[PDB]
Amino acid sequence: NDGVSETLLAWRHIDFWTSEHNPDLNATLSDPCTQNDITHAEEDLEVSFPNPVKASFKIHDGQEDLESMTGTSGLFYGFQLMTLDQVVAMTQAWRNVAKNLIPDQKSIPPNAVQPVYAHPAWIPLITDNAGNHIGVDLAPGPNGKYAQIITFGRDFDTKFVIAENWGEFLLSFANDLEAGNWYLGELVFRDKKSNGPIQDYFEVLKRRTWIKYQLE
Amino acid sequence: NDGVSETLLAWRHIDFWTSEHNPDLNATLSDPCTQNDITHAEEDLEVSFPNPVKASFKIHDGQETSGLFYGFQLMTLDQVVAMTQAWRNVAKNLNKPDQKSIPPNAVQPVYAHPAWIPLITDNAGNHIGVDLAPGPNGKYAQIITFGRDFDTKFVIAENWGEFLLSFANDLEAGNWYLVDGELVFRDKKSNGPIQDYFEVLKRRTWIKYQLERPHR
Repeated sequence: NDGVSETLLAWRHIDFWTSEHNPDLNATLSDPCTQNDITHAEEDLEVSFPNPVKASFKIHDGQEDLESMTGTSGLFYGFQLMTLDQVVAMTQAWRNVAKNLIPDQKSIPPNAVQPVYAHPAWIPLITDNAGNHIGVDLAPGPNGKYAQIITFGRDFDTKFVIAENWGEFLLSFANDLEAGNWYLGELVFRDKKSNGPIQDYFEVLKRRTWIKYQLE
Repeated sequence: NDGVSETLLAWRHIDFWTSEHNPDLNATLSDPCTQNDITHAEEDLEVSFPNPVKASFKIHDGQETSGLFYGFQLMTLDQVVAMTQAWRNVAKNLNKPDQKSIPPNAVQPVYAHPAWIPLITDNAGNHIGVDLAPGPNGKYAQIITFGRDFDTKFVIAENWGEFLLSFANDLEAGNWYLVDGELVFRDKKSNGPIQDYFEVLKRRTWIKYQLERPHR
């Protein structure tokens, strides 16, 4: 019960959705990582990927738009799914930061995520290419869960748990797409049923995390 | 490089030492765990034991007890499972005195964490154990002190193997007194008095942190 099912189901919906509504974006989804790619990454980082994360990699090794010039277009409402290469390189980058070590580091829910700027076991899987990430937390706080999905990086003094595992994360993104929570071209988020304004996907995830903690 | 060698060598020294100098103590060292036992414990706790810890358990499933580690008892697998569950409930009660770490940021600054697996007890609420959720300047499966009188937590070894070996070296160095008797620690070379082994471990951690400080 790791979220492997959810990862596979999610990718089926996202593969279909992009092909129907945004072929240019579909085309950026890379071919599978092989087991060797993954094993080499696990040996470099001395880390064991959670099963739903490996499952996701064996469907797409991130996103890539070589012939573009305007920048790669992020799948998650502008934020880019990182290649395994980028994952390895960025994790190492963050480890350096962690060795080298302003404001108060906090967590929502409280005590779910370590109250620190950088941790070696925070594996970035998505980037805004501006220092911020979604990824997987392999060293939770005392009221967190192993391999929970968190926001972290340069503008996340407060870290948010946005999903129990990578599978649930992928699935909730796919549900946003199927509900029509988007506009376009480049993909952005809007709440369709409320006729809401365009919103940054991080702000959406943060509001949802805050709501869900409060009533629970 | 996990510390398995060290745990096997350590148990050889401790098995032979107790049979020579305290047979009553030797007699308390239980038979090996079986792999199923460990597998069931892992399933119960949803945790993967480090290799040197599993190796230790496949030599002695704890103690039947006057405590092996200068009065502190090696826990049976069942005691490990039950005590981890106990600390886990405490951690749930606390999501409804300043916690610190030496070295700083090596151990999460909290009273209780689900991923702190106790392996030794003073039978008074304190433990040595393995930390499967280190702070940012900690190491996975580092060995820590924690418990009711450990507002400050100490990293006392890199892995369970190195911990067992440093205990075996204390024995071989003659750093012991018997009060048949009960085993307590004294520094032989200094002709010092009897000391609580935890005060010794803490002191050693503090010394080693200070001497390594200069290097960057």
